[PDB]
Amino acid sequence: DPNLWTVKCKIGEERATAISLMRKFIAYQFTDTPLQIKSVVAP
Amino acid sequence: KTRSSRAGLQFPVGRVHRLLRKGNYAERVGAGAPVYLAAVLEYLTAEILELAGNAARDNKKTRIIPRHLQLAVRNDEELNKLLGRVTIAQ
Amino acid sequence: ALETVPKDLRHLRACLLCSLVKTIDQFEYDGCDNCDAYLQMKGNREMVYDCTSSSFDGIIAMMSPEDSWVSKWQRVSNFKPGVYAVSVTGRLPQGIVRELKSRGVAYKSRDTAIKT
Amino acid sequence: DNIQGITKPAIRRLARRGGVKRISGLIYEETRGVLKVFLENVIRDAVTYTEHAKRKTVTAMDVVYALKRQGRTLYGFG
Amino acid sequence: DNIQGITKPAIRRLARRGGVKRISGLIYEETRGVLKVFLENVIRDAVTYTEHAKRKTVTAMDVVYALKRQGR
Amino acid sequence: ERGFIYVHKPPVHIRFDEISFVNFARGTTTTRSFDFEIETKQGTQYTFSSIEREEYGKLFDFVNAKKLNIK
Amino acid sequence: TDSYIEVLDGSRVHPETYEWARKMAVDALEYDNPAGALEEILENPER
Amino acid sequence: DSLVINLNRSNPKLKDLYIRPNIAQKRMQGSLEAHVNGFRFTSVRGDKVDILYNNIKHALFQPCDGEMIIVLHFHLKNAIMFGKKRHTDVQFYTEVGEITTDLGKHQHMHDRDDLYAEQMEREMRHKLKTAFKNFIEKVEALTKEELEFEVPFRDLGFNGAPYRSTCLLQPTSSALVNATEWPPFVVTLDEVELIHFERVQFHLKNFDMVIVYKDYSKKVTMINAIPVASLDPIKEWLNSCDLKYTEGVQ
Amino acid sequence: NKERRSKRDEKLDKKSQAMEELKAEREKRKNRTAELLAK
Amino acid sequence: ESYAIYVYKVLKQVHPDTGISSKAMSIMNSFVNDVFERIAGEASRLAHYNKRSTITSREIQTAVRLLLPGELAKHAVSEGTKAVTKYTS
Amino acid sequence: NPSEDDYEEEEED
Amino acid sequence: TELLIRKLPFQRLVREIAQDFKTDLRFQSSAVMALQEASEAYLVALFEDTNLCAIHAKRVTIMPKDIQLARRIRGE
Amino acid sequence: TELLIRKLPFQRLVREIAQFKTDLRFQSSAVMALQEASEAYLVALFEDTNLCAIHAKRVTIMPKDIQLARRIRGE
Ligand SMILES: [Zn+2]
Repeated sequence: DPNLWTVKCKIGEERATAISLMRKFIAYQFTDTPLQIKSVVAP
Repeated sequence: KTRSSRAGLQFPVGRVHRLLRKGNYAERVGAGAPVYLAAVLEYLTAEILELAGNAARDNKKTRIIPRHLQLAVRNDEELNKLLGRVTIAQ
Repeated sequence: ALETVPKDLRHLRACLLCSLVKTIDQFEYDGCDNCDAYLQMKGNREMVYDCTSSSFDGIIAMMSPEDSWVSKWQRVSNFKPGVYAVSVTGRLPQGIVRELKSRGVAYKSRDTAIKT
Repeated sequence: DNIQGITKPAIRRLARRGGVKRISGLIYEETRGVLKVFLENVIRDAVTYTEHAKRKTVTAMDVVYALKRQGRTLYGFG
Repeated sequence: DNIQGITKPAIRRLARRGGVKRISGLIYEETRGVLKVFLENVIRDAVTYTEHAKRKTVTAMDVVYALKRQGR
Repeated sequence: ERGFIYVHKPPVHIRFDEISFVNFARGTTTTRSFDFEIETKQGTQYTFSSIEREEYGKLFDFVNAKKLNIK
Repeated sequence: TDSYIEVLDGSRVHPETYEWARKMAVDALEYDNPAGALEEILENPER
Repeated sequence: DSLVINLNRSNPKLKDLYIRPNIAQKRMQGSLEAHVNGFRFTSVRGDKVDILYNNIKHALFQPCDGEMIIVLHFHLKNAIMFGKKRHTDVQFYTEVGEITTDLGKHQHMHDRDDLYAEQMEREMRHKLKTAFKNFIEKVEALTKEELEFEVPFRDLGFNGAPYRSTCLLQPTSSALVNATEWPPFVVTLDEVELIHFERVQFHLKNFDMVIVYKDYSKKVTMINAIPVASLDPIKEWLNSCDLKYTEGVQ
Repeated sequence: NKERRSKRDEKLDKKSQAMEELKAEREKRKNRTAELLAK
Repeated sequence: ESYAIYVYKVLKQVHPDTGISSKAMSIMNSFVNDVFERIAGEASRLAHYNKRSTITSREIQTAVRLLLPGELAKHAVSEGTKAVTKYTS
Repeated sequence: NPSEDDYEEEEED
Repeated sequence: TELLIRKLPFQRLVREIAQDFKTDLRFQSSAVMALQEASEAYLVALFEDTNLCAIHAKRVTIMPKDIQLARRIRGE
Repeated sequence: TELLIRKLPFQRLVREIAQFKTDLRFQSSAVMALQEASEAYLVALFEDTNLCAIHAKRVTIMPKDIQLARRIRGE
């Protein structure tokens, strides 16, 4: 099964980071350097 | 005797059957269907003429006219619902 | 795709069947993507406000349901990639939930959260 | 053209019988256009029926059938 | 009494689907009456067709024939 | 040739370059209910409602020829 | 709401003596309506 | 005559009533009080308007059964001046309606506000009807049948266009009235000379009615656009009212 | 027959009741006016 | 041709002491033809729906009940029933 | 009116 | 009763439209009369509808927009 | 496809008004076709109402708008 990691971030910005990560993935998913991430959690 | 006399009606059962078979509304036509249609036409005509004669006697006349027909049609609620979209000359 | 990613954080709802979190404008224009033929959520805000509900929590960047423990747990492996949630409080009317089972759509409660 | 032959007083009298108390100047041209469209459709249907019957002249029966097709039966000429 | 059961929110949804930008407070009873009249006409036609077909159950085919008769 | 102009009661004029996108919203009916809304790049959205079906089909071809953002 | 309010409620006169008060008002006006006579006496007490 | 100030201590009263025409630029919420010889209307600010009983020519009560306003209409024999203008008709109404873009711009309304809202609306309508009936009965009992209110018969109404506006005229028992639509329409049947139905033919789905008053110096009242289905009913109503009706093709 | 006519029957009944109520109010008004003129 | 003779017979039978006009007779013939056509068209529709190759008394009754209003349709149905009974008798 | 031309009978079978 | 449209202009218009459709055509007197009657009836019905629209619009003067709304709501 | 009226209240109303001939079953498809027809009919009526209101220069439709629409339509 896949592993789960933690990464700090500025206090108060989680949805912004999530949407930014989603945008980066959707942008670089049809290139030679795709993102191997499965998902991210921001409770 | 003629089918009209057989049925006891006054409208022409034979002409009705011929018109039906000529218009080709169906491959065939039963024996009771034409008699029934002639009877319906006769009843409707009898009702219209009754109301027209009533209107004429009210207007004090000896001959039915389009005015009496119109008066009858617009006084009978059912005939109005039946001939709303109908037009008449003069 | 660029049509399922939420555009603006403000004014956002979520579904109860597949738990599809998007923007109100997206729900109004395109509507539910994972369940459209068996919902007719597309083409009006009325069915949107009737079925979906803004009472939901959690955001997960679902990108590989075929291979993901979160999808296997949440039961969203047969859905398209997107941004889903982990809790949605609500319930569909009787008339809206009976047709699902009549046509062949199993209605399950996505509210995995606990109460008290 | 003869479309203008429809006299202004004739259109005014039609509107009066209908129930119009005050008419505008832009009404007469519009009424003429609407009447022209209706007559064109009726004559179209009538000429179709005439070609079907292979007759050389349009008849009151063909006109009545065209009016029926439009949805405005007319008695009297039957 | 099911003419009232027809949820007014339903009428508002039907009306809001196009152009109708604002509605009055009396539109509900008026729309209900119009729906009642239309349903009465369609059901009378369908019941006539069913009695003709002898069946004791109105069918979608009978409804379609009634609608075609009315010219809908 | 290069924009829309609505007349005459409170008239409006919108050039093609000023339009951000367009939307062929479909009202209630399936006939004569095509609202041709126009949103400009400045954020103003003009709603031209009540249009016939054939008029909508022709305007669709026209807008597709002019190449405008159809949402 | 939809009931007549006895005018003597605002006065003393225990409710057990409303009939007596009405009769006294009717007799003072030297009539052959209870409430009307009462309302008239309340404004013309000299009688 | 001057308003005989209420020396009587009771005086029936009703509250919450918008007045037409407007005393000021816009409507004024106020209350009404039945005095010994008239009504006194007092706005929330203090605008006092007097309407003597003797001056009231007709008293109409249009309930909320199928309407957005419950109204009390007074057609006066003479004109009374208020708000720096003289008027012949007065109305005191209370609204029981709602106006929205469609639903409430929200949407979520289940079995805890929608049906509850309907229950509240019904209760308000019932309470207003009860209050108006109570006020009417109190005014009648106080005036000793000197001023009688009239309830219009909605079943005997018909669509008409007196001022060229489709409305539902209602015939009471001594006046053909219509108060919901402003300006009001009032025709006292005691002054009607006769009636004439014009444009009554077969190919005409609408006809006109012409009311001729006894006083020939007045202008005849013409009511246009009336569905032909409502012809025989109007004839029977006029027949009951003892009014002569004739027909005309032009 | 009557089961289907009931609708038009009830309509006619409403109309007749309305006309009768109208006639009753008119008779009341006439009687009251006569009494007032006599007194 | 036309149903003028039959219309005149019905007129003399319902009101033996009255007449009619030329325009009135024409209007009556137009009405007869129109009712015939409407009933025939409805009967053809019903027969095509039932996939039948013969219009029957049942089809005619259904057409009449679909065309004419309630009371008038019931009376016409009764008249047609009596007529077909006398015919088959 | 039903004149003599109108009193004509029908044709044979 | 009487005809509201002028017989000769109406007949000329009928002939003009008939020639526009197909030349070398001929119509019967009864046919022209029936056309005139149908046209008058149609125009009267349209005028009644336009008067209703104007009444609704709170006006007295009938307008081409009213005629257009009448034709639309009718479905022509 | 899309339905705004609740199928259960609609069916209840149909069976309550279908008392012209008591005791008659209505197939599910028949009720569905009736509901679709009713939704389309009310949709067209409201479109005509909006036209009448836009004509009257009022953005809020009122019962007289629907009344005029039905009158001109011939209902
Ligand atoms: Zn979903």
